[PDB]
Amino acid sequence: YRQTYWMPEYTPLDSDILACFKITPQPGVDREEAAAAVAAESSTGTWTTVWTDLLTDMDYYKGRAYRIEDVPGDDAAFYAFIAYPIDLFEEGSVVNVFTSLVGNVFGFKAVRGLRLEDVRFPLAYVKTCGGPPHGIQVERDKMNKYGRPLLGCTIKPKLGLSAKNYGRAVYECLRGGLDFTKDDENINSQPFMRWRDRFLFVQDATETAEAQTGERKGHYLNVTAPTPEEMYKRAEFAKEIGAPIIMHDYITGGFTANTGLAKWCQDNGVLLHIHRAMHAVIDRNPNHGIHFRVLTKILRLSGGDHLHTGASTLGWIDLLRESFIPEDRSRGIFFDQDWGSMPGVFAVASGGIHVWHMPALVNIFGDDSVLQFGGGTLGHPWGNAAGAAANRVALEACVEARNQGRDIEKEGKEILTAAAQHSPELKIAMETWGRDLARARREALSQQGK
Amino acid sequence: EYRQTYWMPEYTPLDSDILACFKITPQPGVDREEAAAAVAAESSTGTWTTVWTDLLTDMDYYKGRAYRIEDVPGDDAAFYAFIAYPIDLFEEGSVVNVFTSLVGNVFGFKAVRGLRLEDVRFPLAYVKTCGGPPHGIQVERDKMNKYGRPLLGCTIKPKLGLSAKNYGRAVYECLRGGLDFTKDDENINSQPFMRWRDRFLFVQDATETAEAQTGERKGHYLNVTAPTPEEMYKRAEFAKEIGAPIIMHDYITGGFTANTGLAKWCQDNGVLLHIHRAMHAVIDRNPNHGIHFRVLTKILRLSGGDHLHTGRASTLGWIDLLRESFIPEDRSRGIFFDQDWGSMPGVFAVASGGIHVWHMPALVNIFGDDSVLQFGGGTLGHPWGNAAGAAANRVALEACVEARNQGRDIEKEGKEILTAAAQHSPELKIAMETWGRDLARARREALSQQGKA
Amino acid sequence: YRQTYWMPEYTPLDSDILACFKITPQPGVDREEAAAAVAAESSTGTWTTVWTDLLTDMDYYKGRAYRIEDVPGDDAAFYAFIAYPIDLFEEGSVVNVFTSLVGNVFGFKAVRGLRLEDVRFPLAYVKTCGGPPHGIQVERDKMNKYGRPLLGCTIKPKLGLSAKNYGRAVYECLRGGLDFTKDDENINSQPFMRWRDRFLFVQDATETAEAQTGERKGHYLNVTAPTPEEMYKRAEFAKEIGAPIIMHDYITGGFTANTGLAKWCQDNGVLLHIHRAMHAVIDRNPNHGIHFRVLTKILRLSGGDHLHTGRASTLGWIDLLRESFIPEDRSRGIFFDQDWGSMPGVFAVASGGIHVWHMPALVNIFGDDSVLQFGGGTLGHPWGNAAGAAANRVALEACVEARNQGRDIEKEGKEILTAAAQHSPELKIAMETWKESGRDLARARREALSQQGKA
Amino acid sequence: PKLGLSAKNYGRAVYECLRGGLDFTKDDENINSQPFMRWRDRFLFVQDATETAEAQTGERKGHYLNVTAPTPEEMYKRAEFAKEIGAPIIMHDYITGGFTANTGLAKWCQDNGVLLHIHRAMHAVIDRNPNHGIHFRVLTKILRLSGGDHLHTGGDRASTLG
Amino acid sequence: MQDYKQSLKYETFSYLPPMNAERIRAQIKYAIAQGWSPGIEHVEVKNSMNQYWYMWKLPFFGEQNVDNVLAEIEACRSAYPTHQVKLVAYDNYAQSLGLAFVVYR
Repeated sequence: YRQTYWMPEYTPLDSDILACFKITPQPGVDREEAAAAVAAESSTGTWTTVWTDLLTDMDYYKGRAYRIEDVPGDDAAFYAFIAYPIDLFEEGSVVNVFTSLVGNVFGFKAVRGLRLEDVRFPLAYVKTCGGPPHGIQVERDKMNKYGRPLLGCTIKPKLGLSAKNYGRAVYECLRGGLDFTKDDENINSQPFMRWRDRFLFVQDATETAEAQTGERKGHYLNVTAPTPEEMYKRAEFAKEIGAPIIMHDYITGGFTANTGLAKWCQDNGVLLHIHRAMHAVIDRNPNHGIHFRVLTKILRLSGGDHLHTGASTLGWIDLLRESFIPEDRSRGIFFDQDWGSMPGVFAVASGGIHVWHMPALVNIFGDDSVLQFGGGTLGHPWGNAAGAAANRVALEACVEARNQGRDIEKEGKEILTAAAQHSPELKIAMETWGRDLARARREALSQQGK
Repeated sequence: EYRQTYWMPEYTPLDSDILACFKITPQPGVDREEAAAAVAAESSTGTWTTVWTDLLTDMDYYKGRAYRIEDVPGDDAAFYAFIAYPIDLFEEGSVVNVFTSLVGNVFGFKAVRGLRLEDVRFPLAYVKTCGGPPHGIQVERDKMNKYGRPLLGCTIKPKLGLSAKNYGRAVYECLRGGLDFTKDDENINSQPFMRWRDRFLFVQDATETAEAQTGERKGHYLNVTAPTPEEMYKRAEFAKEIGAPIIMHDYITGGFTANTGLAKWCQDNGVLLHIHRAMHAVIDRNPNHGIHFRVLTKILRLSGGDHLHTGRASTLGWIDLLRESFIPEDRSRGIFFDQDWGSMPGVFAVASGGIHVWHMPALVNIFGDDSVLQFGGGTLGHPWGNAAGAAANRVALEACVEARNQGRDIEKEGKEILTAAAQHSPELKIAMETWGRDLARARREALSQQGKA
Repeated sequence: YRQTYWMPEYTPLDSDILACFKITPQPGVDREEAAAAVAAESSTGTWTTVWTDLLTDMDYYKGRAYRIEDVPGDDAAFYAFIAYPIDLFEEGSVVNVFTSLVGNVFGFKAVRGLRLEDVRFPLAYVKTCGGPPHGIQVERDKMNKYGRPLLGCTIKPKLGLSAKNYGRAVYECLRGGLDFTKDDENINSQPFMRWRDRFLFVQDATETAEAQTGERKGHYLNVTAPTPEEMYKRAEFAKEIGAPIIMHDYITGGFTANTGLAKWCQDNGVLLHIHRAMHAVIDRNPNHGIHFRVLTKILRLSGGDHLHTGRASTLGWIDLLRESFIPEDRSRGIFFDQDWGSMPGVFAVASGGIHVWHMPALVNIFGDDSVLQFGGGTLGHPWGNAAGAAANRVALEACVEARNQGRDIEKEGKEILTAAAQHSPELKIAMETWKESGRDLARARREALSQQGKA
Repeated sequence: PKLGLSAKNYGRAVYECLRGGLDFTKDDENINSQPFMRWRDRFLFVQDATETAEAQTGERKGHYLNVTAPTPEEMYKRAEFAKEIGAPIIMHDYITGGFTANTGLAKWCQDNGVLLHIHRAMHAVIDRNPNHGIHFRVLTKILRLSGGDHLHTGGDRASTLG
Repeated sequence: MQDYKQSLKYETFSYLPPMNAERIRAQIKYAIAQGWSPGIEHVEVKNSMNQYWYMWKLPFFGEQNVDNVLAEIEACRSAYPTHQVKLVAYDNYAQSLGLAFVVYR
């Protein structure tokens, strides 16, 4: 392997895809044979040479291991940096780039563990992908929502609710002050709630709550389906009935399906909320799998307008949202990632948060985020509308504080208690439970280029 | 806390229930009943909380519930939770929804160190809702006119850099040599150096030319894996438009939605569907955290394919899962539930990956007739060309099958059989120098005379 | 026939389709051999075993008689119980199941009479069929109607009425208090009232009465048609114009058409009212033909949202139509457990010469999840269709308010109706005009299986 | 600016213009579907601007939405969406888009009641040198036959009036 | 339990008590400090869901005097006392509004 595939003097081209693999080799392997093996197994599949290879330019069509680094800690693991000429891949196909990097090497017997940490998508390849159907800024304009994170509520129980009872919980949430409610990942078209009936009553709920609040309202109607035809049919019905946003399970429904849904959403002006169902099967083992920041770049190319994003955390949020993200090893960002004009994707926070988390969530995620309260909304003692108002008051007072200059996370309890003197719903609720870097680069480049 | 609602050791599963077996490695503080219960809740009704909306529903029917706990032989850190799910929790005919429901949330549960889905029991009433293989083994054999032996394939290398016409030339040489199939690699889609439509024209040209010169049906797994469903289907239609018998898909990297749709399209159009399991090792290698390949095997059979790559004990476990009509429980092979497929057809097991003439006796002895044997370098690497390597492998496969049919022990007698055939075959001789169903049939007989008894 | 098709030790598998045939044998044939013949004639129909049979697995691919019982109070007839493996049939095709069971054997000369009494559709086969497009609970939610049986009128005369006059009767009925009016089963598209004109004026009537009452109205527009293309064209026009409900004659139009129409109704959100015209040709003779409870099951699988249900047997097939699980009960002609699972249930429809004086017995026999369709009992009111509709609607509610209060509404019938007329002049005039647990079992079993599973 | 305005900020300028008293606003000949303002977003917010200014003035309003596009599929897709949302007039660069696209677009526009504003982008590459090229009055006749409801026409006065 | 009281809303800060002159001021100070250009808009109450409000004057580009904005807000509220009045802060890098909110409902 090392003869052909370890190329330490190779400086990558701006058009190459680059991959950073954290290799954990067996005790008797030299780091360069392992790095050259991973370059070869993720590009040409072999070490040998048969007569058909000599019909081709073997020097151009191969991945190159071009640098090896230590891992702070695990002295039994090293980072292997690999370059792939842009021509190994079909344009506009996260499916083909993804297949090529991870479709084969991860069974390699010669390593104890393989972990794909990051992938440098060159700007020449980004420009071939459809990207977000709309992206953060177009979505704020469509929904007419500026100055705060958006608020959402995943409806529960995921199971056993009729369409109409389901619509009831949606209506009571949206009228309370939440921007969005959300179908669960597992809600597709089950016997207790067929999709067509759910879509109708949810849309009823959405228009009734919108007319009673004068704020635009959304609900992520989940179109994840058994086949592309069913997926598209469901997306078409949401458009026919006026629904402004739909949802897809991009990993379990799949990249081919999702890339297609994203492009249909842009063709049809339908916002697209993305769920990362099953990411943890893949991204949780720090020694074997694919890191969620790779999964995050895949989705932005493929297409999403929202994405659930759970140090590392704030790295992949930048990757999801900003125009340029500089290399930052302290955040596991191993390469500069340039996105150009490809719009960024709303970062979605979820999982067991309530009013007490509000000051931190506004602090950490910033304005261009969606904050999704499951039980934090429904579990309010006075019902869904009261808990939506509580969450909306808390969010808005944490934002007014931040704007006023205060350390919202330290003055958290104080900010909240003061605004609860104007909102019973909030007070009872308390009792129950990157950009500047990207723009600095644009200005600098506008003045003198390189 | 989950234990009270989701731990039901008194529950006996209905025959219509989906069952799962998780290998749970709990954190040091958590005891087994509570881990099993959390897993069951986080993969069905994803909470311990009772909010008012739950009281609108029958919380007792609409939940997964853990019903049995077991030790893991030789691992005290881990244990098995067996969990039952009412058939009503899932969209019918949608492995996308059963997959999402089972594995789309629970794997991030912080109170567990490692979670691994070992097996899933699909009830007959849910199997009958899924399309299954577009043809399956026996129908494909009829269409292709091949009986009494494993099928033979070769994957074209290099995977990168070949023009459409150069590629078809390696295909032609292989096929005319006696191989039944050739194969696009998983990464072969539509890259700048070989656009997909050009590849399809020249491969099909090679397929027709080799079929004319041999008198045996030929095919080449044309890869329709694509960025979008629209591109996938367009590529599939063109392969039918030109007369190709078989196409190919990367069901995991393209996705379960696209693949179910492709299988449906294939069955509606008479095109065989060869399935590649790319990415699977990301998921099924680590024995403490992920999804075992035998689960990935069952989802493919239900989603639809006519061939699946299958790669000791577990390996032939999931082969039986892939091909046979009924597979009884067997923990010696990692089969944790009886799996009844009914009349849903079996899928060819495909063996590939660094194999040559010398592996033939073991391959025939292990996979049997209803398998495809894929040779990478083992055909391209022959020193007289592709045609001769194809012939060498074809002769060595046939000699093993004739030897097996005759009562010989083809593994114990591997060298002798191949040598005795080497004498009538210069291609094989120099190539030698360079390098279960009984059970399902028994149960069907018994259930025919006695029924339920 | 006997040695291969009589299997008294076979126990049916849960995947099996089961049939119960009442056989009246010819004088000189034994019961064993006649059961085995009915099983063979309704599955393999072999009169001579030939070489192609030996190419197949003959033990699997055959119906089999597995039990025989006496017919209580009839020594000349007996019950033959037959199992068919699920593989004998095309999935999701009542057409294929029907044809297989009843397409050949009723002409068996060696029997004096043959009557198919019941069919056990196993869950694993139920899951392959589309079922009702909506079902009782979805429909109630779509129409925003709860706590009382629904009320309909069938427009008469069936013949001679222009599209506009026909809409006039519809308008007068709907505005007085009925939820539904109905096309007769013969009303398709005849010269005196072309269907497109009928649909337009009925929809106009529907909308006008709906605006004047504030309750959702509907009218079962009959799309029974010469051809599937005409059937689907008529259904599409009802959706185009806003109509919530359509009607099909599923027997006379036929199962292939009906199954496709139910699929289309679910895909388009149109409710589907099913008329059982022709059934008495098939199901009236107790010795020869197909019992209506089979035809009930076929319709639930094929698809419908209402079904006309027209004593002990009657209450039995209503359960089969509406409930999620129905236990065996020979006293109500139910010969096998029938599990429907999550497949929704269907509104039962009562029609045929009923007026206000039947209302207590109707609310009491049928309960809430039913439609009470008044033919002449609404139109015949000496004050018109609106007053007749209001009278029926007052009588319906007062019987519901009585029953919710605990009263024996059927015994105290003439009293509840009389206290009601003291506020509705329309109900009073109508009273001088004309003279004179299935749910709980299903719930008990779902809860039982929910806590214990197999027990 | 022809560059860098989002769809919504673009619509704001259109709205403020239209309500002022102008009958039409206009995409620039270079405005097609650039990354800072995708065409669908632009059409929606322009049409919103158009209707809002029309309702506030009681005078019919238009905005030449520019359907110039890389292929005739894209051109026709964008034209239909303009009719679909109610826009009364669109716009095409007949010379740089080309006479085949334009004659086809003119025919579509007559079949669909949509007015067609024509931009003579690039004419001066062709019609400026008085000793080599094609005089603009030729391009003027071509456009009329090809089809347009408006054409940009301005020189030495005599020829211009001509 | 207390019963939630439904009423119309107007997006950011409208679930908070109205703003005097001091709390408005801190919002204009935030915006100017973020590099955003403040602007003022107004529209009849029944049209507040319109995407395009009437613009008061032009955006205050490069403007760094909070009191200059505050006064123009007052000046707009005087010109249209029945109209709603909104404060927006144009962000030129993102082509978005860094902030918007109604000051008089």
